[PDB]
Amino acid sequence: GKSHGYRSRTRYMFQRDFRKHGAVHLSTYLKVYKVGDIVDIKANGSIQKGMPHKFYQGKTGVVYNVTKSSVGVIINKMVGNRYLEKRLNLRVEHIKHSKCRQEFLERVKANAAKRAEAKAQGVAVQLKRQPAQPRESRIVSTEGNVPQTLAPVPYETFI
Amino acid sequence: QNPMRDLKIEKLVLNISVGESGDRLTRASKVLEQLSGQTPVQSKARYTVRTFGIRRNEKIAVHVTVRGPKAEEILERGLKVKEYQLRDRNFSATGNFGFGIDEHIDLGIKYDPSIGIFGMDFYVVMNRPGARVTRRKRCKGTVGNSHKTTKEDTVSWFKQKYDADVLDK
Amino acid sequence: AFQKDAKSSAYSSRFQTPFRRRREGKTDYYQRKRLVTQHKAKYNTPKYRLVVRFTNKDIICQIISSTITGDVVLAAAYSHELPRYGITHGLTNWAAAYATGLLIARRTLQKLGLDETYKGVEEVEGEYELTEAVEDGPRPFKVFLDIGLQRTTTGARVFGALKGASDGGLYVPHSENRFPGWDFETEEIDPELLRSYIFGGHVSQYMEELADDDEERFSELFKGYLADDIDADSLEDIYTSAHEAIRADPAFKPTEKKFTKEQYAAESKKYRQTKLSKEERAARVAAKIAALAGQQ
Amino acid sequence: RKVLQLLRLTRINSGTFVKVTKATLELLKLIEPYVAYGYPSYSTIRQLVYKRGFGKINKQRVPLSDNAIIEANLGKYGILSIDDLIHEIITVGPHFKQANNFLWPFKLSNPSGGWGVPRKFKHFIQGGSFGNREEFINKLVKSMN
Amino acid sequence: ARRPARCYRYQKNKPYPKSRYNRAVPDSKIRIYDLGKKKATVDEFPLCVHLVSNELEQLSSEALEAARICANKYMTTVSGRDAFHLRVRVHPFHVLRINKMQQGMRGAWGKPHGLAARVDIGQIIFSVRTKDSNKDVVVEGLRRARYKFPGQQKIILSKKWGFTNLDRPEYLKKREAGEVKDDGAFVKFLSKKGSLENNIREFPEYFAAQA
RNA sequence: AAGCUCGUAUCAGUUUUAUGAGGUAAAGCGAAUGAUUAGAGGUUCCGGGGUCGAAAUGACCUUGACCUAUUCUCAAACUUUAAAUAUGUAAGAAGUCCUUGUUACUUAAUUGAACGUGGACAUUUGAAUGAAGAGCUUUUAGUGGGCCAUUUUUGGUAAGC
RNA sequence: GAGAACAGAAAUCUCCAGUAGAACAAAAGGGUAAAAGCCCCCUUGAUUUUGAUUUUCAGUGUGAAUACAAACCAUGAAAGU
RNA sequence: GGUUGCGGCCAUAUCUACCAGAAAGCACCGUUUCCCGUCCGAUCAACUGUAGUUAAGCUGGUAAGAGCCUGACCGAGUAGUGUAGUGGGUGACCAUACGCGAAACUCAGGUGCUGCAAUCU
Ligand SMILES: [Mg+2]
Ligand SMILES: [Mg+2]
Ligand SMILES: [Mg+2]
Ligand SMILES: [Mg+2]
Ligand SMILES: [Mg+2]
Ligand SMILES: [Mg+2]
Ligand SMILES: [Mg+2]
Ligand SMILES: [Mg+2]
Ligand SMILES: [Mg+2]
Ligand SMILES: [Mg+2]
Ligand SMILES: [Mg+2]
Ligand SMILES: [Mg+2]
Ligand SMILES: [Mg+2]
Ligand SMILES: [Mg+2]
Ligand SMILES: [Mg+2]
Ligand SMILES: [Mg+2]
Ligand SMILES: [Mg+2]
Ligand SMILES: [Mg+2]
Ligand SMILES: [Mg+2]
Ligand SMILES: [Mg+2]
Ligand SMILES: [Mg+2]
Ligand SMILES: [Mg+2]
Ligand SMILES: [Mg+2]
Ligand SMILES: [Mg+2]
Ligand SMILES: [Mg+2]
Ligand SMILES: [Mg+2]
Ligand SMILES: [Mg+2]
Ligand SMILES: [Mg+2]
Ligand SMILES: [Mg+2]
Ligand SMILES: [Mg+2]
Ligand SMILES: [Mg+2]
Ligand SMILES: [Mg+2]
Repeated sequence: GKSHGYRSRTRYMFQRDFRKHGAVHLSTYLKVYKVGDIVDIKANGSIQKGMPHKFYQGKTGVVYNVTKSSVGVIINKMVGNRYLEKRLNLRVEHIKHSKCRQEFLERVKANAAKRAEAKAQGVAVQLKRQPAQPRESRIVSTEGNVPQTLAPVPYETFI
Repeated sequence: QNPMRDLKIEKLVLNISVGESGDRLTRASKVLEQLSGQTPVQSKARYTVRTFGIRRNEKIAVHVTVRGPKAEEILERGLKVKEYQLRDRNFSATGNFGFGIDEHIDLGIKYDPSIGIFGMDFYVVMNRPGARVTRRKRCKGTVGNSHKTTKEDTVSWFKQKYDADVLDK
Repeated sequence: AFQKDAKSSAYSSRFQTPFRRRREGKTDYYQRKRLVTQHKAKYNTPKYRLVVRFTNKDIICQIISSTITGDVVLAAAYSHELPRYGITHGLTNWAAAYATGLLIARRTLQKLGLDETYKGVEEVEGEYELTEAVEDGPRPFKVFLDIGLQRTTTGARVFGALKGASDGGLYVPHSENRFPGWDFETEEIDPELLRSYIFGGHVSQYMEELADDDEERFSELFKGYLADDIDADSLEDIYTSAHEAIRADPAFKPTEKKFTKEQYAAESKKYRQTKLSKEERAARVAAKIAALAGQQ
Repeated sequence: RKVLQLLRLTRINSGTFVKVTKATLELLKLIEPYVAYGYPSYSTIRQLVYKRGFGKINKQRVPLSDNAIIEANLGKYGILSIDDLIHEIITVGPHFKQANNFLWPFKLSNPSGGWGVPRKFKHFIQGGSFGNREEFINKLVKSMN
Repeated sequence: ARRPARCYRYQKNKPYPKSRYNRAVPDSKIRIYDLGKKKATVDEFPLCVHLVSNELEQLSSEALEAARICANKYMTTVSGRDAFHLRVRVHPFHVLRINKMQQGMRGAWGKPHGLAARVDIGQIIFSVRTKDSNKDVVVEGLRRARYKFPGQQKIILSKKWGFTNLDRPEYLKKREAGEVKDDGAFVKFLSKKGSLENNIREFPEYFAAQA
């Protein structure tokens, strides 16, 4: 018949990365977490206690509780037509902090400066992010740079 | 050069392979006790042969390592028997050497028909000072080439003190 | 290596080196994992280690935190700091281990406020005990033995350090059964013998049991003692007055230097070879194919 | 389908203006085989706005036809004339969004010439109508408007 | 009792090769792949002419052997059993199944029926080297093999020196100079990498930079 | 269907930027595993044959195995690398920053954790586009035989299977 | 790989190499090298209380698992488990 | 700069063959009364720091070295792929349109960075 165990299909998901087997480096543990931090989920195959289910691999939630060897993470999983709130008790080896937020944090604190450094000046700020604007004009010289004129080649074989 | 890159004997390990266990073994054991002083060690079969008449884990034989002073004693006293002439074969390319003698009597020791007579595999392992490193726990490293006991550097040491003969090609 | 050993290109390629502090045979990480790591809801609270090493003679006692950038020594006292208080001979012995432990205990605790409170045992018949928390006010300093690779045997000197760090007012959790005079065939301690080993009453009785059965050997080793006229007996005060000398001032005095860092800097780059630029390396090869090839 | 909905192109031959950046240039990417478009002239922006140009006021498609309608609604952003609008369109203003959102999507009839091609749903380059035909979009529009 | 080839021409199914899963599979009709003077030296045959496919299809093992045979048979008896080196650069590794025949059409999974080789488009099937003085005698060989095969495939003169990677002159350069040295029936080349030691041990003939 | 609480409001089968996850396609095989053609060079006190031999831990042929550097060809249940499409999260007022209270948890320690009091900076307040709005509750129908097309794809020689 | 009486392809003793090519009941795939493997040592946490969580999911049950709380314990010098 | 105790990243750190290393530190190294462990004080425990040694460990340098790390309009805008057509072809398959875009190869450059504490011509 069919077969549908907790870690089935996790061939290459729960593996180890090339020449990267062994005892998990000692920083992994030295990392500190608080209720609120955003965390990414990557299950360490070597670390079987307090693993996550495969579904949460590559998923990313918020620490809701901190314990001895673990963090409680919540995740909005969506069944049917709606999202539920799942709670994950992972070990501090299956979780790393998320640089999805660094962008933001780095942008507020940098937005602090531009803001202050222009109030005590003359307002004039503009600090929302604009997208990619089409290029303004330009003039290109041919000096040193005369155009080498190409045509398409004919059919060679050379097997 | 050449300071304390001498050449002691690491240890000397006699061994009596006995196609059985029982009286026959304890005797071979006893033999190696009185010969060595140290109470000897027994060895179980590694699997089952049936054409060597053995079963796995049977306590098949005995042996004993001895190092330092008392070694060379029993080295000479058995090198006596081998009339200080061996074979080019006898020397491991990694530096050590050994030989076999029938009759443990040929090297002191009475007879006693309650003990019988046995053979010995005499095996001599050399090494140099600073043998340590590759056997201590902390910073267990490996000794550099210009120090690794070699066949040549061992026949040479042997050819000398003992003034014995090499033999063969 | 022999031609029929020899490492394949494939082998070296698909190989994964251990760490480095393990390739060097220096660090048991499996222990480190379990020394270093903190209750994840105790947050940035440092977990500290009483590091006890033995050089080939000279005892090392470092108190150390951990930091993902690199472990942080709060405090460090070495047995070769034991002139100042009163030891010049035997500093790899159990009792210079006890001394360092005490020196380590008293010197930190000092630079940590709990100097006057938490004095540990001053009397020392070495009964089994642990520096207990005080009635209202600061819990003691707590710190764990980092025994390293040292092999845990009942009586080793690595634990002497511990008994002396415990005596000098540190909470360093421990059971008794590795202190000399721990009875095998009964869970039971004879402190008459530990109080011995603390004051070197095994070295003494070795200085005494040779002063009449072999004066050849006694001279070779135990030399330095003669050179200062200290026969046995007086060695028990030597450590007792060492003890005192330490508890009174352990404030650490460094070395005077003589020649600066930059000075040492010079006279070391002397005996240090340097790498070679590719231009150089080119010529060497080129010179080598002029040579090795063209038929002399 | 969503992207057509977002660019407010909910029925055929109806058309809008789009300010060009990565985040829309990519939108246009997604819907090449369904729209035709390009760079509008001054000429036809005027005529789009003048003839079939309407403004959305409490939903309710209000046909422009008097400058009071515009000031009433875009006046807060500058813009107080039907040509002030056009300016704020054709030049891309500091208020293109509010400007452009204001005008109801244009409702152009079928090309009065014919699409010129024999089958519509190929790329311009491939002799079809869809995809970016650059300034060749003015001859189209002007004949649908 | 062999099923007509038209049954498997196209690659309708993913690679089904003999494995620890397969196991029951039979022996390939084409078991030999180098005919003629294969023991010969690179210099001994500069000309190379390929049989090359124009279709993404499958080639029956039996079709291979029977085609290899035809075009070895000809080439020899005409130019001489040592006047060419005929290599087959295609291996039947793909097991075909069949549904032999109470039961109906349930549990249809077949048992192995024959091998076939999976060819791409532009992929060489045959490669033959001689001297540029057999050309017709070769080419005519491949043209007669052509028939033993399904799908359009076409003959091609190799811009290269025989079975080597190196085109006619650029080969010569490396040999009329110093870098080439014989080996078996192929060749090794002077690497500019690695131990300067054995690099001059072997290829002593280099290192003078003349003839 | 009934509505209900609210309203610029929070909304999105879309983009953008930032930051994860993934082993398919390709690719690889003089990289591991497993297949597979061909020579060449080595190695046996030693797999077997033969010449000289009284034998040899003897020499010489011989064919095999292995070792060396090469060589043609492959994998749904191999893989170092590794896309495209798809996919998790983040883009502020529930935000950031200063001061300094609560506790029985927690620290060597008013240390730290969590919850706070008092203060500081408004809409370029933190991308795009769109929004005939947004959120919420209750109750009940029909349905629970499906079929087709492009692309992915399993079985079958195939099928309007 | 190289060495030692009988000892032979296969018995036992020694050294060198050895990224795991072994072993971990079982099917297979993950995982493991001062261990997760091999030997030794001491034991009963395979225990008591009742919640939460993950998978299958209706977000019912069952099975299986996970991280805490409250106890009583085992082991270790200890951190710990 | 060296070196040591403790480290973080865990080969730019590993493997192979050579060579060079003051000063200190490590180290090899001596002893067996004691706690301790062994078939064997080799390992482990203990004692001296004395009797001895740079030989090895350790550090560094060398090599058209193996491995590995990095880069490139090297290959290659190729293989693959998202999107489109009443495009070609009997098919098998293949061109074209708007986008995204590999690995191999090939060439060059590189061969540990560094945190705390103690020490050293
Ligand atoms: Mg299944
Ligand atoms: Mg490992
Ligand atoms: Mg908060
Ligand atoms: Mg378990
Ligand atoms: Mg190679
Ligand atoms: Mg341990
Ligand atoms: Mg619009
Ligand atoms: Mg008309
Ligand atoms: Mg007309
Ligand atoms: Mg028509
Ligand atoms: Mg159409
Ligand atoms: Mg009109
Ligand atoms: Mg099929
Ligand atoms: Mg079946
Ligand atoms: Mg044909
Ligand atoms: Mg992404
Ligand atoms: Mg898969
Ligand atoms: Mg493939
Ligand atoms: Mg590849
Ligand atoms: Mg998305
Ligand atoms: Mg039903
Ligand atoms: Mg129903
Ligand atoms: Mg029905
Ligand atoms: Mg034997
Ligand atoms: Mg065993
Ligand atoms: Mg049970
Ligand atoms: Mg089940
Ligand atoms: Mg020195
Ligand atoms: Mg030297
Ligand atoms: Mg060292
Ligand atoms: Mg080095
Ligand atoms: Mg290299």
